[PDB]
Amino acid sequence: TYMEESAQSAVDNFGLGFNLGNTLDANGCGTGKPVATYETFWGQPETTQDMMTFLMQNGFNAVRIPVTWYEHMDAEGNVDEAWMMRVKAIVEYAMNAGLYAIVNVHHDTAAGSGAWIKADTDVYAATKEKFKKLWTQIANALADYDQHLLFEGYNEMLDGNNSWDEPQKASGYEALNNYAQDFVDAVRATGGNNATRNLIVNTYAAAKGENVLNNFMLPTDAVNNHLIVQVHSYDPWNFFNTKTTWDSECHNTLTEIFSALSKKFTTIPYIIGEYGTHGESDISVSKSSPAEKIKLAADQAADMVKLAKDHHSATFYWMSIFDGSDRIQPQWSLPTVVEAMQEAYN
Ligand SMILES: [Cl-]
Ligand SMILES: [Cl-]
Repeated sequence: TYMEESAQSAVDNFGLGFNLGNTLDANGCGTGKPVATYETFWGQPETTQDMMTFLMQNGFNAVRIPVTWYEHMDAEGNVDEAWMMRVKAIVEYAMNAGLYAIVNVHHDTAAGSGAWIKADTDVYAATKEKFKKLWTQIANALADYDQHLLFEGYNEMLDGNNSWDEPQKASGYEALNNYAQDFVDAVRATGGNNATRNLIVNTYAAAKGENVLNNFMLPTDAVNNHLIVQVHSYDPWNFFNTKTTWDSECHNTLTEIFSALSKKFTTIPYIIGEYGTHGESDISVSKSSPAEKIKLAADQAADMVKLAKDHHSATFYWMSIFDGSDRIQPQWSLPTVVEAMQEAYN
């Protein structure tokens, strides 16, 4: 049964969150392949119920399910039924486990080949109807899930030149703000639970610099208290490769981020939809990293979780804690990092 709740209530209920990354977001094998070929294309195992149950039973209350859609769409924007059903099945895994879950539109944005949703006004005009048709299908397919399911309009939207800090042309912000409005409109128009479902809109690049925040326009919504803003944080950039310990500079970098976000977003909750050690060339921690580097990961994660809790926000770990073959056991890949998070939250 759907029991409507405010966006802040949702965020406060997320607790510790996890990104099922490089899974349904994996892409590049082309169109018309078996569903499993996409899901395993970047080396992750096919997702199972036991994985979601493992998350809930081990101190997590929310999962973000990145999904990349373009190779599953025909020329008319119709989503292959088999793909939609697999997205539906993984959502249902999360629902059953009791988790909150977020479904998004992922590598349809940003710097990968095939990205088609861009902070560019020509691109917006050419793709807006396809974007609204995509969201209509997603909203209709996922309409009957309860308030534990949220939709996220788009991941890391960049301009045509893949600029990571801010768009080169200020007009790029118009495109982003218009897509955000279209996402909300398309979802709300389907009615039912989607009339009041909590929805998440992201900033340019999921960044949080001064210009990016100043030029973000929250969509107008016919109902109140049902929008969340999302940013990502791997700050200080490349620390995993340049820092020995999660030090004062690192900590001050994060406190300043939360202070900036709380100051900006006074009428809506925000979330840290991704964070982790991923830096230059996506180099990141693994369970074969030196003990000291694993401690660095643990310390970043403890800080992030506590600061987010203090700021009435919530966070989702990008991948590293529950990865590859460890998912099928299931077991943590990085239990010392998870332990640092659980004890920071508690
Ligand atoms: Cl590619
Ligand atoms: Cl990334």
